[PDB]
Amino acid sequence: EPLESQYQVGPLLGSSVYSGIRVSDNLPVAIKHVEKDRISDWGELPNGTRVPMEVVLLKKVSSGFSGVIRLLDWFERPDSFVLILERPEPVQDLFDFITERGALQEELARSFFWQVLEAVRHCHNCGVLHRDIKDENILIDLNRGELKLIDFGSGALLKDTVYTDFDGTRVYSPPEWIRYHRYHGRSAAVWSLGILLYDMVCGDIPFEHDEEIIGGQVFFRQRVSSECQHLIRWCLALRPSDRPTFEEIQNHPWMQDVLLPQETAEIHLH
Amino acid sequence: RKRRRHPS
Ligand SMILES: NCCCNC(=O)c1ccc(-c2cccc3sc(C(=O)O)cc23)s1
Repeated sequence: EPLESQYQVGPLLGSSVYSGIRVSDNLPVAIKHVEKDRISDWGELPNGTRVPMEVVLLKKVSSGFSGVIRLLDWFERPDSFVLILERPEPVQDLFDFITERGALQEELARSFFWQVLEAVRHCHNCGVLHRDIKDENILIDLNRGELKLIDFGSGALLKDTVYTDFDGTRVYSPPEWIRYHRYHGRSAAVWSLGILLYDMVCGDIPFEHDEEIIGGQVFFRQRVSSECQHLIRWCLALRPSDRPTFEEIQNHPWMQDVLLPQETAEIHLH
Repeated sequence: RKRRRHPS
């Protein structure tokens, strides 16, 4: 069944991802093109079919929990792969949302961060490590108030052993990566979630340079509650083993009394 | 103090 018949292709979105529509029911989709010559990590499916790791990772997390953008279909071509993904509309990415709104109210940030935590727990439970958690890789469904993770292209199978490669965003990467070119998955994820939470409540990331990342100093440029400052500093512990678990984050006093997604939409997005 | 996207 050809790709060119099953889907109607619209204009670009970024990069190489196009707006599109599935003919069999006019579903909004996103159509992502990846050049074979640019892929580093290759997985195998049950079929044995050699595919990009991104396809392997997306299939493991696309089980129906809505906190991740689901892969609906994919196709191989001579020099490229084509991924069919879901497209919420209306949608805005968290980077653009924070750029326009500035620093978020703790209540909104609490809802957003909670949903990211549930989505990352989902990936971990499915054996997938994202490795590029940042505002740019989070979509907001503005009507539903639901956050969705995108871009598993820097991703990996979750292991308990050390990682020595990283193609994610340097300013969200942990001090142990900067210093020693080594990290563990969970502990690095919690560091990047510390950067993301700072980003939400202060209106930008805390660190631009290697020195700041390894420095172990977090200055708040914005009024932030003591409980929120405490959680951020805990996620941004220099020693990986000093960082909280996903459990400890979600049991943290700052994380209590979270809004439902619809409540979040009604109060803050509509 | 320019807020900007960062490549991966
Ligand atoms: N190949 C290297 C390029 C890496 N880029 C990616 O992985 C993606 C870019 C954005 C993706 C996306 C996915 C699904 C829906 C929507 S809507 C939307 C928007 O910005 O509005 C974007 C998306 S996925």
